[PDB]
Amino acid sequence: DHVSDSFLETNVPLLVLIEAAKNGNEKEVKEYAQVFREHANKLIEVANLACSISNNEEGVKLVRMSASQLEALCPQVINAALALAAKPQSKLAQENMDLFKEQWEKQVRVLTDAVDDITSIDDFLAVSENHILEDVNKCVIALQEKDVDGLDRTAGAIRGRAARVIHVVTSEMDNYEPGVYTEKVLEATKLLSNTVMPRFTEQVEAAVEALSSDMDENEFIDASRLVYDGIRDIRKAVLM
Repeated sequence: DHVSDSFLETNVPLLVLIEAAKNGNEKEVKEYAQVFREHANKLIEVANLACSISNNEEGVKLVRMSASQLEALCPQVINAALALAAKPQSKLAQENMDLFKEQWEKQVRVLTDAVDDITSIDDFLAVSENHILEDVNKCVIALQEKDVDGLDRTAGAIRGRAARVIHVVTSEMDNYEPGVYTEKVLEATKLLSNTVMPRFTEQVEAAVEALSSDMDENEFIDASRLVYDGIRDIRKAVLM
């Protein structure tokens, strides 16, 4: 491997590219467009290596796709810049730039987390901690905005990732010689699957119950935060 999120996640070349084009600096635009591209290719090559050594079928598919969409978008982004550099004034040109910027940053993020999910268990558990806590914050928020859809989909994304964590780690422990280490990891996963997730789902269904009908907000927040704690406990246990 030998790569950091720092390299994978950066949109710096993009941002800087957009800055040039923003002020008709045709010179640097062609300079930055080249760094952008070079960065994207390396990102795609790194992603390619991650796959070869990986056994995860679905995990690789995700990386492949995410990597493809980056190839397709790249040219579109550079060109969209040249369209702005030539007409920094063109309101149309500006909009396209940002829209492309969003599309690009979302895929770069998808790619980072995807590559990380197949790099190693700690990486996978680290990504799992971020998505979970972020999904938890969204849930809490969706609940407060009585956004049943948000709550429902977000709580679903949480259950899916936690179930994925539970399977990947329990499965992982199967490769080790049973001991204090492994038993402590399994204790932590069973805590999540047998006690914490159920109560969480219990909270969600009830929240989606009231809302779509004629509750304790702090209860939900506690139940949800607990899902994050069980994930962190699993990760820590696995780091022993």
